[PDB]
Amino acid sequence: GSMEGILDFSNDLDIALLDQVVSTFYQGSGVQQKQAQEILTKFQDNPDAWQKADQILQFSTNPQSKFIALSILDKLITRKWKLLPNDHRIGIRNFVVGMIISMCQDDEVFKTQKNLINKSDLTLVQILKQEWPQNWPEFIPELIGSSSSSVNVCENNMIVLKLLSEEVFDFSAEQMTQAKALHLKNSMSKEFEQIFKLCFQVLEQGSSSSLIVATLESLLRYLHWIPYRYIYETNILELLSTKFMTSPDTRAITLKCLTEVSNLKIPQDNDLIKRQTVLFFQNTLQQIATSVMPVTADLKATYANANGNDQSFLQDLAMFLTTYLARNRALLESDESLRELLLNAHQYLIQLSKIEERELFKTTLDYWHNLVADLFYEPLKKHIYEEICSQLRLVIIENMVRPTIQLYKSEREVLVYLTHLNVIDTEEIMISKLARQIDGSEWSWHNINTLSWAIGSISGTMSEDTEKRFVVTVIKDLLGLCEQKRGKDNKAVVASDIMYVVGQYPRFLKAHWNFLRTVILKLFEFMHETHEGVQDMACDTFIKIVQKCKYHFVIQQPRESEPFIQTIIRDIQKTTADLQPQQVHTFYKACGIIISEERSVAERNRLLSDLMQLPNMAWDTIVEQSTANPTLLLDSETVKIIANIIKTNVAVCTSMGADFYPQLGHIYYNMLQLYRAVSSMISAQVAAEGLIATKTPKVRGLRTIKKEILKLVETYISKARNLDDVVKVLVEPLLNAVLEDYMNNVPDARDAEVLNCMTTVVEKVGHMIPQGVILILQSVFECTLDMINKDFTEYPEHRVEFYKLLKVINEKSFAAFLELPPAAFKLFVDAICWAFKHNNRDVEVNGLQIALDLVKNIERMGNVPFANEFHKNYFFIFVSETFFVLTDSDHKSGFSKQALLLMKLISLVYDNKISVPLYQEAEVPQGTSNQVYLSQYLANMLSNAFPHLTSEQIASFLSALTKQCKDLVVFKGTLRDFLVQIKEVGGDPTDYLFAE
Amino acid sequence: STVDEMTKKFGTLTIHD
Amino acid sequence: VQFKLVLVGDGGTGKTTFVKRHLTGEFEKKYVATLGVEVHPLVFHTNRGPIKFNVWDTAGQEKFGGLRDGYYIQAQCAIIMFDVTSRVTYKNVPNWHRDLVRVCENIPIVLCGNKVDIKDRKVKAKSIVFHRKKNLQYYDISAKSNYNFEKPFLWLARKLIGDPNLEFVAMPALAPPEVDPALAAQYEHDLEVAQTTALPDEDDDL
Amino acid sequence: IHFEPVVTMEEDEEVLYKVRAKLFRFDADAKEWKERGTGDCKFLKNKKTNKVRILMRRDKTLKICANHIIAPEYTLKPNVGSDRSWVYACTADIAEGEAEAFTFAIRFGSKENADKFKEEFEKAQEINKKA
Ligand SMILES: Nc1nc2c(ncn2[C@@H]2O[C@H](COP(=O)(O)OP(=O)(O)NP(=O)(O)O)[C@@H](O)[C@H]2O)c(=O)[nH]1
Ligand SMILES: [Cl-]
Ligand SMILES: [Mg+2]
Repeated sequence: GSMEGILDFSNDLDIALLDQVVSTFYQGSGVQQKQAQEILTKFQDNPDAWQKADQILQFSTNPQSKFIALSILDKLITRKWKLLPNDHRIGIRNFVVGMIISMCQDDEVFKTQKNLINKSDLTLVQILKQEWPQNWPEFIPELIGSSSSSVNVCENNMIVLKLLSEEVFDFSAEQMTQAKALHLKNSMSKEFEQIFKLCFQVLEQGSSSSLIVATLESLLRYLHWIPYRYIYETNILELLSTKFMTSPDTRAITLKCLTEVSNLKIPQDNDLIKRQTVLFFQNTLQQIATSVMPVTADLKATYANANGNDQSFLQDLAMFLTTYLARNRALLESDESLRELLLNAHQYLIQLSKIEERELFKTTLDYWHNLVADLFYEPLKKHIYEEICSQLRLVIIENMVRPTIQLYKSEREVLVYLTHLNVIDTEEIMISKLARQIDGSEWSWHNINTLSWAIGSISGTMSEDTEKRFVVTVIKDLLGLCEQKRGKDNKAVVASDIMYVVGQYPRFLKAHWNFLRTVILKLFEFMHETHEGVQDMACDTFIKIVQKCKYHFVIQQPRESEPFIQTIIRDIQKTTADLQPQQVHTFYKACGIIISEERSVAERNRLLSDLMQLPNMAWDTIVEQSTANPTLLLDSETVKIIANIIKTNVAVCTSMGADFYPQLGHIYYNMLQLYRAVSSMISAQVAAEGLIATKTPKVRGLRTIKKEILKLVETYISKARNLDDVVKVLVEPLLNAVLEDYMNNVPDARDAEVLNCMTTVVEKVGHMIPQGVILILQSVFECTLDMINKDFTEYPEHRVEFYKLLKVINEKSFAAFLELPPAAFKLFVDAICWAFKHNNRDVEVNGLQIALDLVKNIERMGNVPFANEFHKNYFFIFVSETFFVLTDSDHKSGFSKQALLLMKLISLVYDNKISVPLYQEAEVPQGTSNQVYLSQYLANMLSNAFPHLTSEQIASFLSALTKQCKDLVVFKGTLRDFLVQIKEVGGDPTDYLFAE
Repeated sequence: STVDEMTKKFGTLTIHD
Repeated sequence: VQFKLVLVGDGGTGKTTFVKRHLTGEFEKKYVATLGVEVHPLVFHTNRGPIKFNVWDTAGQEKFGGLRDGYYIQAQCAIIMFDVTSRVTYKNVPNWHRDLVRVCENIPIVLCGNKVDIKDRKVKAKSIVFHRKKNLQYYDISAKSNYNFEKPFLWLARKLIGDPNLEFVAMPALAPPEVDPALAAQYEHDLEVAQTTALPDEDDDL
Repeated sequence: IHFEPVVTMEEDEEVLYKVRAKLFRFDADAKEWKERGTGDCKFLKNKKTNKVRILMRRDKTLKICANHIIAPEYTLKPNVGSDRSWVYACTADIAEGEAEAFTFAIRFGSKENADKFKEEFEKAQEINKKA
């Protein structure tokens, strides 16, 4: 279109045209906006646009155009400043400084173009980072001087200094080299005495609110690093905690400053310092009570109303109080005259903790945890806080969340502490709360759920006798509450809360068998209830109680004729008749927990056989039927039956582990034959219908059978104790059933769960089956690698499981890679490096660990032909491939492990652990050390990959890096320094002497 | 006996009017 | 009544997917990096009337950054996004916040930890505290499962309108029209393809 | 004595059927299905005309992702990858304003709910045939 004219640099820049593009972008819409956007990005990215920046800044009337001009200048200053002729550098500085002065002198511009002035201030700071103080020693003196001639200039100078402090102390770690950061930190520290004087004078004298606020904003940044004497040996704390807490325009920033003061490095000896720390807290709290709101105010209501900046203020007040009191409350706990202050501050926190705001509640709760833990352990403290703690009990009980998971655990911990501190008070609050559920004054589904969670959360805190009375009272009252209510909906809610509380008090259940049996039988009744959620609740409570009370199901209880587990198995068909499949499996898993408590082998195996009677009979039947007619496996009903049988076995094996072997032996051979039959059917369907067959319900049901078979074998082998049987009985039939099927299926039909199953086998018994591991590699390695080496996205599960398998083979049976033919071992190396390049952490991490373990495996072989050829063939491949991901800015998540691998590789040469020349006889003179050749290779590699670096930069980087290859922390710092320098031109090569 | 009273009551727990 | 919203965060955190979900209801599974910025109007119906967000969906990858902080000018609200399965994206939250509030000095800002649907979470809930001192609202979200996906806009709407009781409400449902034998074969063709293209995510609950 | 005290467009329809579902639209130029919304799918019978439509809204935002007459010409057909979904052509849906034509797929939590939807869908087609 027409707007593209600004991209033609042969002609002069038409500013009026620039603004039509800029206005169209910022104020336009639709297609026009999108076009101007692409034009502006192209204009901005022109490496010569900076030359046209002073034109835009001088003659444009559009603030956005001048902003973009400064962004263009920013790119130049931060990346290519040092390549410029010195004249341009002086010129650029001059017309940035001059522009800032002019904008500050025009009051209309100063107040209406804040964004543009702030951008100019940051651009100035970028120049200071390049030039100051070595080429600009008068900046700070001249800044302080200019401040006196104009309130506007003085206010803006506070903005510049704020940004300078941020760039030097807050955001330098990853953006500057260590040496440059230290240089600028020292320079600011050298001249801060003058800076502080100006800042204090402004605060003590100034009357312009905007100037005061800017000065306080800069002070907030200083408090991150300045020595404490500037705060405690001046009168600044008085000003902050009194004057500036009264006016709302300075209140927010002042409170943030005082929060950071509460974190300064302060001597713990001086009693006058402690007095000053007490004093500014006293002053702040007094100003809050007189100028903002009294202690009694309803902060919950104020926050909910959301007037003005009330929400941010209450957030900041919570941060101030919690920060100060976590560090300094002991200062207030001994002196009688400070007791009211201590308790008023905690009362504000009580009121803040009633606010309905999740993230703010977590902030106050973190503090309460700190307090009640100290009251639990510290002598002679808990009595000070009795009234605070009593209120807190109610707050936490009334805001209990659903057992969100982290928040519940935090709430439980505080409430447990609070219960120990006063068990009587806790119990009375909870019983009262329950009364107000029964009398209806506070009744609701939410309120009864919350109270039940709180009651259940303190299990274990009371004596068993007190707990007995308490549990009986709560359950009686809850039982009456359920009878009282009408409608399934209300009764279901209460009945579920009853079961929740019961399941939280296993000590009670263990001591009262007759009650425990009644509970279980009631849960079995609820398993026939169709009301939404009841059956899930009944099964979840059942397995939860079993996990804790299993012993009382496996013994024969007094007055009973058999262990209750027998009774459960006798009626299992009736009990579960109405459950969905997932719920039946939970039931069987719970039975397996109990059965594994029986350590009589013959009794345990008998219980196991009886539990599995129904699935085993269903299994025997459709092993006969399925065999006589493989068509059945196309019947969705038979497929679903089979999958649920296997899922039942998985559930029981999950809880019984090693004890499951007799049941596995009952089905194992017929199960693997089924795996083959299913496999043939899947292949036949894909052949008859195409790859789309894998999406059909029929094939998905068939593949579920295969996946559950693999999961069952996985589950048992991962828990097996007799590994001789795993090797002699299980592995060979397994590999024969799964490996060829995987290799010879088309990619879209290969189950990634095969790889996962093989990983478990290798992990558990890999050391005992070296020929089996070779067979695994032969069947899955090349064909899986070909699935995943064309892009980083296809076959995501195979990708992850593939490198998990290679990793465990490399750990447990490294000899299998030694048997690979040279061509396949080369693919192995390619596969490892390919993993480096993934952004997917589930692949990149394993790729780097395999590489590290492989180098270690090679090193362990000593001076032998395979190790020597490995270094000759692959050492520099790994060095260069690791360097590539380290420096390409697209794998920052792997930096730590990339650095470790690189340091290991370099240390091999540094320690002469490689016995052959890494070079060829013709490359370098005879006798050249691998050390020298490594440095030459790396120097040449970096020169071609980063041609804008000087030879001196590269040599100094490599000298430091190799010297530091036994010091990972320092090694990583030098790598980070290199990553900074490659982003710019003219980096200082002495930076790499920082550690030395 | 207080546990036995409560247990008897628990045995009649029900969710339908 | 329209408000400019700037959406920032590391590349790959789900910013574009999140907006797309709100615009069309779809979940885009492919990662196609945003180049510079994409602007999309987004309207919500509330008990205070419609509210329109002009969403500036910016690029998180540095090599595609475009005008970078130039996009933030005159923004009235913002969402900072990171990925709870990638620690580096949370480590960079202070950097995005820094660049944002230097241009937009007092706007409501939501911090969003996306991808909570993924089991292997890497940025733990207890580690996420940056919003506290910066007065940002925080939400766990998932553009995939839609967990909390409306909360960022609901909170911003309440701040921008100044009404803490604002609620999303059901847009009016106009009566639909009623119902060309010349296109009976053109639609049966598009239908034959549609039937033979498997629906995605067949294991999801819906 | 007298004390003065302190000072959607679905309302006129009947709900024949309601079910949670996920709605898809087919993008024929990308050859892939795209989700349009998840929420309650309702068959709404107008009390004045006795005509039935499908009205579906997304959870939380409550934005309309389907609004069209259950025309008696439409035909539900299965999708190759699902036993709990139906594919059918729609020639006038006004969820996003201007009446467009779509190839929709709607999926349910179970084959059972999908079969019920089919039943109700065809019953509603009969309702609309008479009116
Ligand atoms: N599992 C999961 N994946 C998600 C979620 N949100 C987005 N993704 C995926 O993350 C990848 C990147 O999504 P995208 O929206 O492009 O991220 P972006 O922040 O816009 N990247 P850029 O800054 O380069 O434009 C996509 O593959 C997307 O499907 C989520 O909530 N859960
Ligand atoms: Cl036990
Ligand atoms: Mg994007």
